[PDB]
Amino acid sequence: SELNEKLATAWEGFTKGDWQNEVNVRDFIQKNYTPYEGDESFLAGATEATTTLWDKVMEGVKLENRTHAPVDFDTAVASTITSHDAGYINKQLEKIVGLQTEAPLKRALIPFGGIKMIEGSCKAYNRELDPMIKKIFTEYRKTHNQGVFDVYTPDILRCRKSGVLTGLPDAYGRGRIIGDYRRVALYGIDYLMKDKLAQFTSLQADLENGVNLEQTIRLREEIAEQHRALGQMKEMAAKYGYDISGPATNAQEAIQWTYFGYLAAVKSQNGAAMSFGRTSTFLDVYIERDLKAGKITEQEAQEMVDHLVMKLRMVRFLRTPEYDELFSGDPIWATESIGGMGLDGRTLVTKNSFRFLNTLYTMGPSPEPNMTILWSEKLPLNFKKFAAKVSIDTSSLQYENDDLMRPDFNNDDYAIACCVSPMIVGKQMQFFGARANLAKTMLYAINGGVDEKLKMQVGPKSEPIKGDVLNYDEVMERMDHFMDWLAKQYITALNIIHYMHDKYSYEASLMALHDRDVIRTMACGIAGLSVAADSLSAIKYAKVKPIRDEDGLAIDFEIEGEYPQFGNNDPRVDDLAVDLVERFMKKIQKLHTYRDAIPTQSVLTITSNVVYGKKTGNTPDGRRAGAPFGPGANPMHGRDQKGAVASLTSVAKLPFAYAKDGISYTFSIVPNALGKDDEVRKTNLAGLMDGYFHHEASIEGGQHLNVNVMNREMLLDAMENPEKYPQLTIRVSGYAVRFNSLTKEQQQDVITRTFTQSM
Amino acid sequence: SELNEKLATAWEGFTKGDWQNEVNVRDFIQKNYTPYEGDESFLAGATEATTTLWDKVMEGVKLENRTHAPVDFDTAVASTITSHDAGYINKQLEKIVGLQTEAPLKRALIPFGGIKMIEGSCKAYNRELDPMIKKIFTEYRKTHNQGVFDVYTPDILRCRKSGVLTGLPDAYGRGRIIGDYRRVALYGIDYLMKDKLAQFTSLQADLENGVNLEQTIRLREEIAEQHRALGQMKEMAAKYGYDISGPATNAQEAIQWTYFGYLAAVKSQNGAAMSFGRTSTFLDVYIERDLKAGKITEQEAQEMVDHLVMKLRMVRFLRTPEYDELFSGDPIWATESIGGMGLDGRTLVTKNSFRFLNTLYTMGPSPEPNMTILWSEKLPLNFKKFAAKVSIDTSSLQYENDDLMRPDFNNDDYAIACCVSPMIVGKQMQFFGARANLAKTMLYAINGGVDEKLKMQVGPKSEPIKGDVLNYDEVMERMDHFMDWLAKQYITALNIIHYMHDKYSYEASLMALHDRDVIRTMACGIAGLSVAADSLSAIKYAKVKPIRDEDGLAIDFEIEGEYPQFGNNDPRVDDLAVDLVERFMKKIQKLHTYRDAIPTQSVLTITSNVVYGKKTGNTPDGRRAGAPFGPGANPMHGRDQKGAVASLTSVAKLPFAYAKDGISYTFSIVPNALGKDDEVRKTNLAGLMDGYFHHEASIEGGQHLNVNVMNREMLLDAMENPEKYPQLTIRVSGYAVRFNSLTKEQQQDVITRTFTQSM
Ligand SMILES: CC(C)(COP(=O)(O)OP(=O)(O)OC[C@H]1O[C@@H](n2cnc3c(N)ncnc32)[C@H](O)[C@@H]1OP(=O)(O)O)[C@@H](O)C(=O)NCCC(=O)NCCS
Ligand SMILES: CC(C)(COP(=O)(O)OP(=O)(O)OC[C@H]1O[C@@H](n2cnc3c(N)ncnc32)[C@H](O)[C@@H]1OP(=O)(O)O)[C@@H](O)C(=O)NCCC(=O)NCCS
Ligand SMILES: OC[C@H](O)[C@@H](O)CO
Ligand SMILES: OC[C@H](O)[C@@H](O)CO
Ligand SMILES: OC[C@H](O)[C@@H](O)CO
Ligand SMILES: OC[C@H](O)[C@@H](O)CO
Ligand SMILES: [Mg+2]
Ligand SMILES: [Mg+2]
Ligand code: NA
Ligand code: NA
Ligand code: NA
Ligand code: NA
Ligand code: NA
Ligand code: NA
Ligand code: NA
Ligand code: NA
Ligand code: NA
Ligand code: NA
Ligand code: NA
Ligand code: NA
Ligand code: NA
Ligand code: NA
Repeated sequence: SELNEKLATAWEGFTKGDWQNEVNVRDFIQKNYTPYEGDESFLAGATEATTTLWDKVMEGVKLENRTHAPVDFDTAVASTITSHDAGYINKQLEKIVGLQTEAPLKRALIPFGGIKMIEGSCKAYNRELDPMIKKIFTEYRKTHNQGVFDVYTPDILRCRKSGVLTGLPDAYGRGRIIGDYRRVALYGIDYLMKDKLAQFTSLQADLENGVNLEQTIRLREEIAEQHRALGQMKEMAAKYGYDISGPATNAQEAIQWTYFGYLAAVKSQNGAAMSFGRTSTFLDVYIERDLKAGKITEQEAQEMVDHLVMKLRMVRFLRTPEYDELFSGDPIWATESIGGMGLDGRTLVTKNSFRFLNTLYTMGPSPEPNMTILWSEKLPLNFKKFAAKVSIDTSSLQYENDDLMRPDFNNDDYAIACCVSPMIVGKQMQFFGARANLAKTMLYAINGGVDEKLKMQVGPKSEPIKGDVLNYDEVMERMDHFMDWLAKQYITALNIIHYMHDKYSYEASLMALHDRDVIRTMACGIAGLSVAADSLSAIKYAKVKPIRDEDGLAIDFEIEGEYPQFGNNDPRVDDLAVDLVERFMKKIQKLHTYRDAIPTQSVLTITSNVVYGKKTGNTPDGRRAGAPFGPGANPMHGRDQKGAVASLTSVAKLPFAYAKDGISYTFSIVPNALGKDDEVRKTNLAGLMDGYFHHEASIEGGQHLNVNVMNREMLLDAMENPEKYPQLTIRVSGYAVRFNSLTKEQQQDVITRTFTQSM
Repeated sequence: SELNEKLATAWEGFTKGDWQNEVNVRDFIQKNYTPYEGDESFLAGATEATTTLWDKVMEGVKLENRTHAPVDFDTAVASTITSHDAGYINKQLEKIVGLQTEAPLKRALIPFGGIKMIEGSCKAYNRELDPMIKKIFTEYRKTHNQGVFDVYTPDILRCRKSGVLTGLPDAYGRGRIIGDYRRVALYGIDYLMKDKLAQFTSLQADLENGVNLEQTIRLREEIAEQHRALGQMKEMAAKYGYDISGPATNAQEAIQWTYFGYLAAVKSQNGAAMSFGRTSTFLDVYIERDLKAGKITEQEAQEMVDHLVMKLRMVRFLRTPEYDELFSGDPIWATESIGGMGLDGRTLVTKNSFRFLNTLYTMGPSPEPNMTILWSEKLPLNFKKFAAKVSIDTSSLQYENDDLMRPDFNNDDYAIACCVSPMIVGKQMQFFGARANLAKTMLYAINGGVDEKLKMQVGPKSEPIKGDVLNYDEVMERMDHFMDWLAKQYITALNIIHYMHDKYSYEASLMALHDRDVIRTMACGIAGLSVAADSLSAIKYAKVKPIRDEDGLAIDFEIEGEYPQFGNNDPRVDDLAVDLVERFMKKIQKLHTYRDAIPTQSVLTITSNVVYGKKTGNTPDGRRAGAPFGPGANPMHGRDQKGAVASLTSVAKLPFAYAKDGISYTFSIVPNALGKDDEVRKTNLAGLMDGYFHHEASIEGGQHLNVNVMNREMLLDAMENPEKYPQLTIRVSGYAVRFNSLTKEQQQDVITRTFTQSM
């Protein structure tokens, strides 16, 4: 109720409002950002410092890719916000500083999540774990991983082993949390700590009055931990020579302060996805002020952005080989949401929207940060074309439907976590649930719950379907039965996981940058959607004959006649896919969840398409045992054969209404199919996306689109001569990877996917 | 469903029943023990080994008493069930083995409960804490103490500071848990582990079905921890050369196995009271079998009992000087419940009941174990007289009302935790709550919530009582108001404490020896009952004039006229005390509690009578500022002046019905007042207790009685010449202490208490 000297100086010239009296970043942005409708002509190139710095770091990246292992990692230090000393690439050149450990790309040990995983990584990468670390996290501090395995059921373990429910967050950080790092820059740490003490105190009455007693005690302790984490953030920044007690006073500080908030997160937690948020336009407010004051030049502004983004290209976590199979390409998902439109109709695109995209030119293509364009048919044409140009040149961007999500939330300050999962910044988070194998679940329906590979009873004992010809109605009725069972086992596993993650690895530093009460969804994913839909289609429109072994188990199938396949705008099969999405959503919706997190669904797989595919036998659609499923909501490899419009249309039909956690689609088109020359390609790509994302009362539109503009021949050359493509980046599931960071098996998945040859 | 070879051999000759098919220790006792109605004539004396062993240990005890500090303690090892190597007094002589650390009386560090307390002890006793221990329990493993202080309210902190609610379990183990250690001997560890896996599995349906989701996950993890603790118990015993996977096969093993169960508890938890249970009669089953088989002699049987009891005299915990003021005399409360009657009318007194009492002769008087006689008017006269004789000779026993408690529980296998708090063994526990200052609460009523010493607003702001003469009705109405406030702050503090103790120091090894579902009570204690009652009496029957300072604060009082004081069988004041007990019980009964633990109350103080007394100013009864309150439910020092029958009658009036956690009374009578000679004293003491404990439909009877038979002159001699009384033991609050273990201030409290001079 009285802004001190620190706030005064930092906020000079800013338009006043609620944001000055309470934590309200959206209000600050709305009252202060400058919409930009111009083009990319104002952009500056890289400075010598930026190039010197990145070229050096790329040598570490090349090492990671050729060895498929970390450059280095700790074996005796438990990482915390303050554990490591300041680390640099070259202190004399960096404009934005901060590394997870004391050296670039050196990975930390984050033991609160589990000790067995660390032991696994040490063994896999030939390093010796310090016995003290093992002792502490086995006998003194229990871990998330052990808490989960102490409470799991034999049933869940069988599902994990058989490949029907595998890769859940029981052995790595859950992630899917985006603290509002912008708060550090806007308010400074002290202001945020005072606000947290007020939130803590606001719970005293309920505590004393016995209102939701356990929930109140839990939340009060969580807020105390958040407050403590904020204090540690100041100590961390001080190691780098910065005092962040007060708000950032200029562009360099706003960028640095925001990054420090994120740095505390990645020093303390190892969530699968550690997304950055929606920061580019927020940061433009500070950049614009300094530019107009003549304090910095445009090239200096681009340099600060380059150094921040460079640090986001350097986030690393020690993972096991098992994790590497589920989440390939050394992903981080430092996702940044760019542009979009405000509820008031103004565009939220700023010059900084262009500066972030420009990092793909100043420092070349890179898979991280995961730059995500919030697309609207109303975006400035200049921006639509520049983003299209950047996709054509680098294949490093993804696009999501702002015309769909902004109205769904009635909010213009939501960001994307990981790949396609939206959340209002600082007010919402997801309880990550990885994804379930829907394709194997169908086989279980046909085989009475017996696994086709292990020949073990995994699902409930049921009568296997008899006959020489499968009947759609019968198969679907049994499938519906096993989806009920799948939903219950899935939610039960997630209930245990998130109870334990809250208990043993509560993300204090990230939650410290959220409101007191955060909305939580229980995000359930489904893998193999197109395999399941196409399998039902073959059964329904063709004659599928089961090939059984001496036990009556259907281990293969023979199909007589053609059948419609997902991705060709044929309602006969597309309707089946839509139905599966709706059906599973309704089943998880009926189950009780931990902390009453609202169940949501995503059609997303990351590399579980390969992992589940390896553990799944021959399916009714004709897919061979061991073969990968499509990534996310994609049609199966090479089955979408009618062109871009047709496949984009099939995918857009999937209902975001029943998959609020997101629907991932990876679209790859050859340059000449997209257009005859550069200008036409930009226009055509922007046009294709406007059509795909088109939204009106009666048309939902697609939700997400990864865009690769490349010739398959070029990838083949890269597979043979990796040294020639050190920064080659490709979109693969709702995020990007450097092509060279993948294993050969994962590259084979990618190269055999659909390369669209026509509109 | 099929007893293996191990059970067969161990249970040969035992009468069969449910106990062989499920964990049911009571059933085993009922079907196998031998009631003993004879006298003490069969008792054997100490062996040379016993005397050699105890004489050596007493040198360590003398050292503890003269230095008022530990003989030694760990500074770099975090204690767990398996952390320490085997330790001995003299391995060649011990028949029952096991020590907490590697050396007799060396105290451990049990950090899960809090690190600041350990730092405090290191500083107080001039030892240096290993920096690694401090680091681990500050940054990696959060402690119970820090969890509590992170969630406390400013109000609770003010109450702690002012002395109205101080000494609660926020800085030491809560205790008040008695695992059924007899289970280890009866079933062996493997059987108990299989039973725990079955309990764990029985919760799967509720987990999957979303029934009380969080409670189910919590309990499943607790059972997993219990199972793990049982496994560790086997490793611990193996360090001593014993395989306890199977049930005990003879008397020595039954005693050893039972003790190992208890040893795991005191190696892993530092609860204020770590009581032993109700084991003497259970152990007699094994002793009797070996005696009849000619396997052991009576002297060998007494020797095994002596060595077990000797180990119970050696339990130690590292405490802070602050703890020492609240719980004086280096207490452990290794309470053992002896005798009693069964629901079927048979006495549960056995020859072993006599052997346990005999340890006070074989190894002399000792404050631990805290031997507690479950008294019944129907006990064999031979036992009544021997117990009376033991009290006359050693003042080391306490007595509790079996005719009251057995029918209340409708159970004959309940034990006493700490001093006077009953629980059905293996089925019930208490959430310890220490005690509240009822006397200071009365001053707050008179002073508008302002503390009479700190001159700070602690209670809610209220109008201080005006006038030159206090009026009972007005004072009582305000007091009732502040008791409401006291109850709410008290229960709120305990709710936080037990939520945090369950989270950060769950007593796995003790809970592993309980049924799946344990009944929990929230035990609230009240200190200063007689001060409050006498204050109301003075106000009601005399003329009490407040002496106020320049602020209107009543800092002293002048009383004109006599008034009845508690402890003289005068209903005018005794009724006031009864009312206060009922009144507070009804107020705590209305509040929500953590885990729905049933609120109960005890009139018990331990040394809080001295601590609260030091922090309480002059009271209306005439007590001077800083003076100690009476211990437990005792009349104030020297106010009970009408003889034993009169004071015993006043105390017996206090309603156990509203104080189910117990009512403590410390009775000290001079030898010649008790009787002219030994035989008459025994008869008279037994007679006094029969009268005090007399129970019928319309008469509840007293609940507890500490009995000291000594001349005050002897204590004065001991205060001057401590070297002359190395084993002198005295009952002081519901437990005993070696007189020399007390500080001078605590000795002054004891010596100025009432020494009854007549019947
Ligand atoms: C440090 C804290 C306890 C307040 O300290 P304070 O102003 O010095 O409080 P008090 O004056 O009441 O003293 C605390 C007492 O508890 C004792 N104590 C025991 N364990 C303790 C612990 N873990 N932390 C702090 N004090 C502790 C102190 O030594 C002191 O004893 P004393 O009165 O004999 O000297 C602070 O954690 C607090 O206010 N906690 C309440 C909950 C809270 O604010 N949580 C953070 C919300 S964002
Ligand atoms: C050890 C335990 C997991 C079962 O082990 P198991 O019979 O070998 O189980 P599975 O065959 O399903 O294998 C467990 C899998 O989880 C992995 N794992 C990851 N973290 C683990 C952890 N903390 N503990 C055990 N396994 C772990 C194992 O490496 C293995 O992976 P894999 O299939 O690729 O080899 C046991 O803790 C258990 O049954 N837990 C369920 C709950 C329970 O019984 N609690 C105790 C009740 S008293
Ligand atoms: O630890 C690095 C991973 O093993 C590699 O797959 C990253 O591309
Ligand atoms: O060894 C028992 C501990 O509680 C372990 O389970 C966690 O540290
Ligand atoms: O640590 C020992 C205690 O300080 C002493 O009071 C015991 O009598
Ligand atoms: O170890 C417990 C601490 O509070 C930790 O969570 C932050 O430093
Ligand atoms: Mg295993
Ligand atoms: Mg303090
Ligand atoms: Na390079
Ligand atoms: Na940290
Ligand atoms: Na809770
Ligand atoms: Na942490
Ligand atoms: Na729901
Ligand atoms: Na749609
Ligand atoms: Na088009
Ligand atoms: Na001695
Ligand atoms: Na232990
Ligand atoms: Na719970
Ligand atoms: Na423990
Ligand atoms: Na109640
Ligand atoms: Na009574
Ligand atoms: Na008598």
